[PDB]
Amino acid sequence: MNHERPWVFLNKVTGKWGACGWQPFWKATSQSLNYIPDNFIALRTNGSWVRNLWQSSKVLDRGLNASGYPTVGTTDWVRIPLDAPLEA
Amino acid sequence: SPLEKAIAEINEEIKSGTPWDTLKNRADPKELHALKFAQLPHPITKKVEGKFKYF
Amino acid sequence: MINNIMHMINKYTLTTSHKIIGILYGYMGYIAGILGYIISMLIRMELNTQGLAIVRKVKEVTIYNNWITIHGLIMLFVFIMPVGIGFYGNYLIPMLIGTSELSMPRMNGISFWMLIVGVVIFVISNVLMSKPISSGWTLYPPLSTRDADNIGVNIDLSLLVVHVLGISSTIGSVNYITTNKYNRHVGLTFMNINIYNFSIIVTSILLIGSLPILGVAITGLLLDRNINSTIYDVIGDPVLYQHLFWFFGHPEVYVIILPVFGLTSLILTSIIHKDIFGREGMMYCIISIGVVGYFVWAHHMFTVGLDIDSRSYFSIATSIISIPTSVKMFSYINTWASGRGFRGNNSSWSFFSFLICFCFGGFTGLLLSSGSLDIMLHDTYFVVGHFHTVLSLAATFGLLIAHYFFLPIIFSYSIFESFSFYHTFLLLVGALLVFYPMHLAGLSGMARRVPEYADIFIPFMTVGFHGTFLLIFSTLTFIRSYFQFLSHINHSNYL
Amino acid sequence: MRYGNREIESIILFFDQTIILYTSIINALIVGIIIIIRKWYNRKGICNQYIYHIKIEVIWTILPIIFLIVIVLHSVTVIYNLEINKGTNNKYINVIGNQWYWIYNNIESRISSLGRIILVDQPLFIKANNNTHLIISSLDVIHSFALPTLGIKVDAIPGRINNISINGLTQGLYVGYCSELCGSGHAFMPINLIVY
Amino acid sequence: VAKDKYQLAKQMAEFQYKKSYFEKPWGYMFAYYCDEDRARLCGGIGYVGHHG
Amino acid sequence: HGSNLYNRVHGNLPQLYVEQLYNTDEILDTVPHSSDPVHHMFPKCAAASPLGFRPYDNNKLWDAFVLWAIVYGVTTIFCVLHILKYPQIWKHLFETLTFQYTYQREIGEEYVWQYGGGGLNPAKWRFVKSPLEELGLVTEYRSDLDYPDDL
Ligand code: HEA
Ligand code: HEA
Ligand SMILES: CCCCCCCCCCCCCCCCCC(=O)OC[C@H](COP(=O)([O-])OCC[N+](C)(C)C)OC(=O)CCCCCCCCCCCCCCCCC
Ligand SMILES: [Cu+2]
Ligand SMILES: [Cu+2]
Ligand SMILES: [Cu+2]
Ligand SMILES: [Mg+2]
Repeated sequence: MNHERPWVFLNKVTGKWGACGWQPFWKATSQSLNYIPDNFIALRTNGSWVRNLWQSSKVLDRGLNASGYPTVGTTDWVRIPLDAPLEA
Repeated sequence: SPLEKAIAEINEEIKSGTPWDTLKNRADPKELHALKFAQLPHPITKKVEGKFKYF
Repeated sequence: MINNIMHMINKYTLTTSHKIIGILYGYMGYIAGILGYIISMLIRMELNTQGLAIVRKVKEVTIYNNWITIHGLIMLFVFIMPVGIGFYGNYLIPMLIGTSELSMPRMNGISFWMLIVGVVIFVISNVLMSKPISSGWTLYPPLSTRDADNIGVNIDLSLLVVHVLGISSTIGSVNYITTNKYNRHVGLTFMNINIYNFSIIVTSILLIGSLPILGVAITGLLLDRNINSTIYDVIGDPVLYQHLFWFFGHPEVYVIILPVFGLTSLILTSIIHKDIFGREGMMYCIISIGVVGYFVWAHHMFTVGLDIDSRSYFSIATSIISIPTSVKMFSYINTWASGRGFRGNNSSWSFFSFLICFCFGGFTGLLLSSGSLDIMLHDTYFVVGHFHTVLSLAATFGLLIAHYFFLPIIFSYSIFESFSFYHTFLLLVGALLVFYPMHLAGLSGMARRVPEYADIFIPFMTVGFHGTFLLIFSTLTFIRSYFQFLSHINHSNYL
Repeated sequence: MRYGNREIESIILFFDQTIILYTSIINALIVGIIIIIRKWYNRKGICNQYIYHIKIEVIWTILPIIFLIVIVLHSVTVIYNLEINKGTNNKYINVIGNQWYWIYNNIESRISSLGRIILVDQPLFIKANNNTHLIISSLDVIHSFALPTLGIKVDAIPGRINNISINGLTQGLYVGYCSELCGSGHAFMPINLIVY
Repeated sequence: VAKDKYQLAKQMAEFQYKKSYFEKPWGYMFAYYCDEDRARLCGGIGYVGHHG
Repeated sequence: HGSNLYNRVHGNLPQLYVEQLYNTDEILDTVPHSSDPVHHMFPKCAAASPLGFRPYDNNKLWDAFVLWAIVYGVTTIFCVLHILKYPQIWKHLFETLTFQYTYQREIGEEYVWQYGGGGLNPAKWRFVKSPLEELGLVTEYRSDLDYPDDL
């Protein structure tokens, strides 16, 4: 499995943000004792996106001029990646 | 001790609050998930799905 | 891949590792349990419907008699003992006393493969061959020797199956005693070994003392059939055969039951996070039950014509044996108290079912101990209710406790608790509907080993019909759960 | 409603006494288990130290014993009460269990078509209030003469002549069975006794 | 074991320092270890939350 | 797992491993070595669990067949042998379970029905008519089937 790393939606006119990502899921059954699940939302990562989201929350809620970010289709939402902490 | 200093600093910090308590502008997760499915290509079918489908 | 195939075959045939022999015993036991269950379903379908709906002819009731006899033999000698004693006995006994192997590593493999030889002979004799043995699981002469429906060789093959199973059990018993007596690690005394080892030791002592007598009885049957002697003929002593067989018969019963007590005690220590209440008391009660079981054999022959003094004596001895089991039941009830057993565990609920069903079966069987009252209950459905609400609800549920406790440990995958809940609860409810009515159909006079019954007994068989459908559902659930246990996911998408 | 004999009455009364005892014990344990389970499931009353109590263990071992000697004595007396009426008879009857039919004084009795499984063409007749001796055996294999409503169930074993004492008080027909596997037609080998 | 009062005062001072610098860290580390084990045996792998 | 032969040869008493170049398997009949790999009970499960995988995958035909044989193998072998040797028993069972066989049932009759409460007690029983023929699915009962005469 290899999907996109978690991102942050941000709506401009409304000025409202929120994290998002792809959640894998499967039919429930017995587990495995010798296995702690790896990072599945952010594959092949040390799970820093949580820290980046926590750090960037103050930046985003305070009001960010994200005109330099791509949009999502024809809506008012733009995607901010959580690869590195957001300062702007 | 450094442990005592850190504990006291954290205790004072949480009085101010945490993002889950202080953040005002924040969308519900259902709206975000619906937007994800309605606009972005599925990572399996490589196309845009209307909504959530089991198969 | 020739080398790989031969290596696997050598791994599972030349082995002497107690773990591998234990898993093999467990596999064979589960398979034979399923076969016995299928035959039981055939029997039940014969009983539920009216008018010999399956055999269609009075002359062909020999098929039904063959079904009951093979059901009994399969479920007693190849289901419980291989599982209760063979599987956990081999897998755990060396580990619980801190040692590598059992004493006599080769005799362990010899035991398992003797069991397999017996199963093979039995399966070939009673399926591929015509007109098989149809004399009930207690092969009473002259029915099993001087009859018309029992003339083929496959009957003698079934008797030899009994012989091989006896040999296997004797070897296993000697091995268990020897390993537990000398290989204990330093600092562990004989009476400080955990409860399961002690119960296995006493079970082994039981098997050693009685199996030679069963061998003598079976050799008597074979000699009567083949060389045409008269040990058990109109000028012989069929009662002598009954005495010998039943001298083996009851020790076999306590051999079956005690290891279940040991396993339940061990698992309880593991899941309630507390020690056994009166561990020394339980161990002494186990040995008491073992010893007292050698003096009660003739409570299965109260109508044969025994002397009046002997009837009274055997009723007394049966009550004596009844006492210490009550002590053990109270000890269990107090053990569970004050503990922190898991509130959502199939092991916990199976323990509850085991306790309740064993108490009820013990009471019903204590009614049958009285010689006088055994006049009205011998060879009715009361006896069937008794030994099925003990065997199929106390021994089976103890093995379910062990199964749901040791699957994660052996395989390293947790258990699907909701699935197991459905299985265990439907097994409980279905089985109760099948056997509980039998009790009140025994007090009403219905004899046993009859494919056709009088019209007075319809309600009991209707409730049995209900129970049989629930049993089919439960066993399918169980098998499908196990198949799901070792199978990876089948659905996965993005949410 | 009559009893049909005195031995059956004695057995019934012993059965009722044991039933009362076992029901009392079951009720006591049910109350105890209800308290224990109700405390447990709510995560109350935990004590890992409570794994021994000498007094309680000794008492709970003693109690079943005293309540069991009474049952044993009652059962023994019931047995001997069954067996006393021997020797006070004036009629003898001999019974042979053939392969799927019975023989009384050299008269054969087989199942009939008027009744499904219960009725027989030739019953066995005994007189009311008259003590009789049944000498029972079998020719081919083991059967079991079973009339449990009169308190009679004795195996007919080849080469072994059993001897039971039968007595009737209520006039009518008692239906019984073979109560021992004997072959294909084991389920169709009924017994009919007429007390007149 | 402190015998005279001076040794008692010395032992008390040492114990206060050790409590500030060695014992409370041990307590917090052990508490974190217990909670980490509880989290490890959670999520459907073990019997966490069934009792206790 | 992988053989330990290099260590065994460079070990401390290599003369004990000369037999290992004869017709001899390493795991079963060779002297164990201080540095041997640890062998587990169910190697498939042991290698699959730490990776989060159940040992058998249903998508692979070989694995599906192997697991079927492990769980349902002897059961179906016994069933097939029984059906081959007793074709008439299963034929009769199929007839009865499909309502094709009726012992002596008539048309339009009522039959006793009681669930429990001990033996037949006239104060508790009901009488039932066949819903199949009430609807109309049944008009006559087949007679070509085997009939237990003399019962
Ligand atoms: C341990 C022994 C054992 C077990 C398990 C059973 C299980 C069952 N038995 Fe039977 N039975 C006997 C021992 C046993 N029996 C004996 C000795 C006789 C006398 C033979 C004779 O009279 O000569 C007898 C006779 C007997 C009769 C006699 C009919 C007649 O005499 O008139 C009937 C019919 O109702 C019957 C029914 C059943 C049913 C419906 C089940 C089961 O369907 C109910 C419980 C089912 C279970 C589900 C158990 C199956 C096990 C597996 C599922 C393995 C899975 C793994 C584990 C859980 C460990 N049994
Ligand atoms: C499977 C295990 C098992 C166990 C544990 C037992 C336990 C007992 N059994 Fe039985 N039995 C069988 C398996 C078992 N049995 C089988 C398979 C048959 C049929 C063989 C066949 O015919 O084919 C059989 C048949 C059988 C008969 C045959 C009746 C007849 O055929 O004529 C009799 C009668 O004496 C009997 C008696 C007992 C007694 C008195 C106990 C006692 O051990 C029970 C003791 C239990 C307790 C007493 C519970 C504890 C009670 C309390 C909590 C306190 C109450 C105590 C007092 C008031 C004293 N059993
Ligand atoms: C207040 C309501 C009482 C309970 C309602 C159900 C029972 C109706 C009245 C009982 C007395 C008359 C007997 C007739 C019916 C008995 C049914 C029965 O189980 O008999 C067995 C047994 C047969 O024993 P019995 O009925 O002979 O009891 C002895 C009766 N005397 C006093 C006359 C000797 O019945 C009982 O034990 C009676 C109580 C039954 C209550 C069952 C509750 C638990 C349900 C478990 C699942 C059962 C599934 C059934 C589903 C049916 C509908 C979908
Ligand atoms: Cu017994
Ligand atoms: Cu008969
Ligand atoms: Cu008969
Ligand atoms: Mg009998």
